[PDB]
Amino acid sequence: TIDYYAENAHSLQYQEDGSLDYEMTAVKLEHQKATDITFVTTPDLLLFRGNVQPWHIQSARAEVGPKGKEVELIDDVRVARTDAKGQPSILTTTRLTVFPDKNYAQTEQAVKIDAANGVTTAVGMKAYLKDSRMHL
Amino acid sequence: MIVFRYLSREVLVTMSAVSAVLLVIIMSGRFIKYLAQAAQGLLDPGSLFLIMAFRIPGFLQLILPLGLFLGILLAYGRLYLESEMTVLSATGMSQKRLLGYTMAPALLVAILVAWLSLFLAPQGINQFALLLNKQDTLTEFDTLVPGRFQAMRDGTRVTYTEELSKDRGELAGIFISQKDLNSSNQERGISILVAEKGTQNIQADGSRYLILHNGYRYDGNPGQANYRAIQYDTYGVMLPKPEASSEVSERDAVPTADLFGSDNPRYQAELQWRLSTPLLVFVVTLLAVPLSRVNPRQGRFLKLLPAILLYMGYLALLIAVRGQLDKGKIPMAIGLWWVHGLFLAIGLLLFYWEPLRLKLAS
Amino acid sequence: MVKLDRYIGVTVFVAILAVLGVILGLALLFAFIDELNDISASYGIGDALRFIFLTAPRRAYDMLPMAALIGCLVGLGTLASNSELTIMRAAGVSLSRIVWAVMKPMLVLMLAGILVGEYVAPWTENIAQSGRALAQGGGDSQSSKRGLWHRQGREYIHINAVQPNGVLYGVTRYRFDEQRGLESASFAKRARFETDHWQLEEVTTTLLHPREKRSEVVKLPTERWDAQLSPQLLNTVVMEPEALSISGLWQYIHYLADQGLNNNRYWLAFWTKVLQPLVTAALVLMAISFIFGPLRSVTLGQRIFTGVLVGFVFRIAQDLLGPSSLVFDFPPLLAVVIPASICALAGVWLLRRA
Amino acid sequence: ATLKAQHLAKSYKGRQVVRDVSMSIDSGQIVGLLGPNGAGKTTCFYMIVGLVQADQGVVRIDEQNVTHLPMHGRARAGIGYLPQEASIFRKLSVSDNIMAILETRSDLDRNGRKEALEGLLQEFHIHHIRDNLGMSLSGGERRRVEIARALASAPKFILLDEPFAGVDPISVGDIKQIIHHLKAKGIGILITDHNVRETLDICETAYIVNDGQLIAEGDAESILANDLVKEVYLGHEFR
Amino acid sequence: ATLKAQHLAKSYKGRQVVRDVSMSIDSGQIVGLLGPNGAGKTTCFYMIVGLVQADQGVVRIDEQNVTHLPMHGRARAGIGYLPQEASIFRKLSVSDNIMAILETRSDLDRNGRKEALEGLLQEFHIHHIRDNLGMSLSGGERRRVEIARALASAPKFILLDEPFAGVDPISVGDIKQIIHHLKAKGIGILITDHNVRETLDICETAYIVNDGQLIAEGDAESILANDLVKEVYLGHEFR
Ligand SMILES: CCCCCCCCCCCCCCCCCC(=O)OC[C@H](COP(=O)(O)OCCN)OC(=O)CCCCCCCCCCCCCCCCC
Ligand SMILES: CCCCCCCCCCCCCCCCCC(=O)OC[C@H](COP(=O)(O)OCCN)OC(=O)CCCCCCCCCCCCCCCCC
Repeated sequence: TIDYYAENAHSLQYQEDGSLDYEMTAVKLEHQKATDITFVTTPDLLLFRGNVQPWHIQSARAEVGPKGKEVELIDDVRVARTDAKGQPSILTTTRLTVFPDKNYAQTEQAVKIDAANGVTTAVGMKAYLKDSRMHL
Repeated sequence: MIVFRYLSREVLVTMSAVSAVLLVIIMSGRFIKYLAQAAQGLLDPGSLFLIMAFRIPGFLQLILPLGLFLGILLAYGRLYLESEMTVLSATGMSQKRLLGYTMAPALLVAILVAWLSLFLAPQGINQFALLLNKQDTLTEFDTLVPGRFQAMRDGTRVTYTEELSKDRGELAGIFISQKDLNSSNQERGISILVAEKGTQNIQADGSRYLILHNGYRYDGNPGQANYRAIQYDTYGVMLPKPEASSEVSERDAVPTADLFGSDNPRYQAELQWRLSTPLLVFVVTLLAVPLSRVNPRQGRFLKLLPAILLYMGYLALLIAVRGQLDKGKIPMAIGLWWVHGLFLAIGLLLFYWEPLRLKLAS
Repeated sequence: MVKLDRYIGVTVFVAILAVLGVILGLALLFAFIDELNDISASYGIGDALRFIFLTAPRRAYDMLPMAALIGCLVGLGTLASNSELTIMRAAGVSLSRIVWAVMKPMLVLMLAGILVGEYVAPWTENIAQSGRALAQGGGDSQSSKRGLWHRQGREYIHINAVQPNGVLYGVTRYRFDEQRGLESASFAKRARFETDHWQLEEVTTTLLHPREKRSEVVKLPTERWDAQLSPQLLNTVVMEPEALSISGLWQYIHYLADQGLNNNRYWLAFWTKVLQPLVTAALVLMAISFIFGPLRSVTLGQRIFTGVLVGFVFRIAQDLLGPSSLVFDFPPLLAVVIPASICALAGVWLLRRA
Repeated sequence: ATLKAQHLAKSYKGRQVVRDVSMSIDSGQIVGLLGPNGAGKTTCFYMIVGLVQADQGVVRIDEQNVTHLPMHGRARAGIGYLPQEASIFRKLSVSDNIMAILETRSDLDRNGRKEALEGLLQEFHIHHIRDNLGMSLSGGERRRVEIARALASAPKFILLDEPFAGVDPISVGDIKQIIHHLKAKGIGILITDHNVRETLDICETAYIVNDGQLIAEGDAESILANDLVKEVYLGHEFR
Repeated sequence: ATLKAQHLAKSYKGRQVVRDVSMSIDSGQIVGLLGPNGAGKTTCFYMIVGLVQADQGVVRIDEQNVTHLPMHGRARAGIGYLPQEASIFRKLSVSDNIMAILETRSDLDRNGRKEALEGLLQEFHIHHIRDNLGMSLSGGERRRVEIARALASAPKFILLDEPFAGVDPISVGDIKQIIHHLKAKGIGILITDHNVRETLDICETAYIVNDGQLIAEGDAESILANDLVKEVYLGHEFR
């Protein structure tokens, strides 16, 4: 069953030092009783201080297990880098295996970088989240 | 073959009487606590009868061996005081023959207790839990007073309500703080809940989905910077039953058929515990014969309280060993049987005292 | 009549003392066994032993009536089974005089018991409870079941433990907004009651700025907070209603009735504490009636067994009638009056039966 | 004084035990009460004492109806009692054993109480043991102390019960000497015992009860001659 | 058969109650055991029976050292016993009362057991009450049934204990007749009680123990004419 559920949640999480961990808005939060798995339909993650510059996320659906071990972004997947470069570098694929515990950028499928000036396609994603550098 | 029937009838009748008295006493003793809980606000008085009816077999499974102990003591004390047993012994009937005579009622009681502990206590507890998982908890959250802190489930969780409607629902500013006794990391430690109004929704299949009109959910620790602030409109968390399984662990409700083979330490410990009652009955029968020899100076009732104390200590040792074994410390190979061995040895030494002394006197 | 009175009184008094000692020992052993389950590497076995030894006086006072019943039974049985009461009766003495001679030491014991209860049991019980709470509650934000919540304005307080010297342990308080949005969450290690106001020690409050602005943490070693709660009320709201003094029960009952809150449990406790001498007298009368009637020439074992059985039945009845008054809206006085009256009436009937 | 029981009668749960039994004991004379065990001898003795209430009949002592008075009422009336089994205050010294009872007497004063206690101690030859605890006394000394205690109440009739039961032949002489010493003072003794030989030897007259109704009465010679007694209680072979 | 007790000696807490008391019972004779209550008479009787273990001596029966055997061992060796108080199986018919013991006898079969039970019932004149429960029987029938049961155990020596305790003079004749019957059957009997008259009348011999030592023996005429027993136990006035 579902132990706790919420509608139109706008959560905030703060870092150990005091900086914002993120700012996620979800249509509904569902936590089944069998496992500590939380469904966040239509997340809007914004790593406000994870890398100084927010990492705009417009994933259609996100699935979270007991911990952030695998918060998989199912269906529509978007990664708006919003970094010093004006290119969004939006990656869509079908899923993005973000690693909140690992804190690394990995793609479950071929990387489709939808940059502003030019669109490029790459195989695999192995790039440090903090570094924010292109890497197959 | 006539003394056999005579002694069997005496022992059985006395055991039945003592068992009835003990059952009444124990049922009243536990009803005391249940009535206290009902008066405190929890529980529903209409369900007490069913609870006691479904819990009776568990009481019987432990009362019966003590009933047999006391029945043997009383019957053989009567036969000793009235000189019947002196005439029986002065004619040829040894004491091993007496033990053989008294081991028939012990066998019948062991069969009965095995049937109980293996096929009626589990079903009884299962029915008790199923019929307890009902509107009782829904009443408890309706018991909230606009100014009382109901610390449900000991010190782990609390509940509050500034104002609660008489008809239920449309509560005032609600506050619910829950703490997890586990590691809890940092955020999981304390999680508070505040909703402006809050409401209770009856599940189509579940018990109740407390629906909060609007509020927040806070997680973290009082002395740390990280705090997960969640702002919502409708929030739903079910209300667990305070006594759904607190007084009845799921280990008891599992049918004895499933206990076989399972590598779960708790299940194997429970299976060892279930088989201990017939052995306890036989051990008490063995060590109740020699203790029943009383002269008229010390009467017949003198050694009943010490017998009750010995039986209670036996049960307490069995339960403590079972716990420390199901928690993994005591190896399962040795198991729970060393307590039975210890009490069998003490009873055997008590039984062979007179022959040993006679052999000592050349 | 001086020598016969002394004989009977000394016999019954010594029997009562021995029975009370044995009963108290058994009760202490059972309590220790039951409470051994709470050891958690922060509540040592020495702590449990100290708690039990400090709680002993309360249980002795509570179980005094049963000891009186059983001791009077045993002593009167010892006197009668040797054909001494028969000699005293045949010499001219009467059953009323024998009852008076038995009762006088009972009167002394009743006075001693009421004094000990109302002047010692609260003090030692409070000391033991405070020690156990302090031992178990030196933990974290809210890590004890001996705690105490509270609320004033829009700030919800918690207290891990309460000490008799007006000092609290582990005070964690949450401050909210009119919009019910949290603004602070503090945790003070201790607290002391300066006569003007409460003073905290080594606080660790964390302030959550509502907006996305930076969240900060501050540390004031001696932060001061003005709260409504007072030490006297705190030391009473935690203790069990049956562990307070008679005067304390009276004062708390009136304090509760002043604000409209119900006090049926406290009325029951007050009635059970103040009416104990009557119950003891009724029990001793029933025992004396038993000695002169059915248990005339039975063995000592039967006397002990029947006394224990009757005590158990009486205790169960009076315990079931306690909460029943609250549940069924019975007057609290009846739950105490009924069983004692029944026992006294049965004793009087059996005595009139000769 | 002349204790008189007239038309005593009691019925147990199922069947009658004593019916229309009449007795009479006069001061200074010993009267024995003997009969078969199944008979109502014990019940008649206890009804006279007062332990068991009598359904019918009046027990009066010198024109003073004491039928409805309790055991202590009769004891104040003048009757006494000496239980068969040991009835000595175990933890009280012999002097205390006597003085405890001596205290209850209303008439006596402190000096009178002490003088009476000294006289009683010297009378029964228990002066040498005026300090031993009751539990440490032998059979003869215990019986002497018990008789002194019974006399300390100044009774008018003392109802001994089984005085000769479980006593070797040498001690029956002392018991009979004690009984005669009591009779000299004027008290009247009503002995009931299983030992018919000694009871008839000592008692001046005997009342025999067969099935709740006394069947014979008179001196020992008459009691031994009656054919009904010879056929019910004594038997032809007896003596 | 001869049950011999040699140099029996028993010491209680710190006192030597019995010291070097030797007795011998021969099959077909009645032997009494008398003495003052304090002296070692009951103690010797019990050490012979088996209820108290002897510090020294050998209680041998027909050259079997049965001192160490338990009570059932003696009962299987030939000795018997009969408790002083009533010891009849209360809720058991008299016929069942005897058959409960008859079934134990190994050297018998079902037809033999039934014939033996019929012979026992018709030999003790208790046939008519063969169906009454143990509670209904009166004194005489109860004693007869107990004796019949003890015999059904098929013993050699039957150790009576206080058979003349609290019995009317008429009923004593029946007990004497039963004892004579048992003696004629060829069963050595040992009798102990305080009835120094009936015991001396029935008994063919008497052992008197005083201060834990045997002080006299022989038939009634020799015992009565003896002087030490008269001065210590019987008293000059006796007889
Ligand atoms: C005339 C009457 C005759 C009859 C006399 C009675 C004889 C009965 C003998 C058996 C006694 C049964 C005792 C039952 C003990 C039950 C203990 C229990 O439930 O607690 C288990 C506890 C768990 O500890 P654990 O969890 O390992 O500690 C780490 C904490 N996380 O484990 C522990 O911590 C264990 C520490 C034990 C310390 C000692 C406790 C005292 C035990 C006293 C028992 C009574 C002895 C009486 C003997 C009288 C003999 C005449
Ligand atoms: C912080 C305080 C903690 C206190 C802990 C107390 C634990 C008590 C555990 C006791 C366990 C063993 C019990 C031993 C007593 C029973 C033994 C017995 O049979 O004693 C018989 C004895 C006979 O007396 P005797 O001196 O022979 O005199 C005869 C007169 N002819 O009888 C006697 O007269 C001697 C026995 C006397 C027993 C006295 C103790 C009973 C009452 C204790 C109350 C303690 C608390 C009360 C309030 C205190 C306030 C400061």
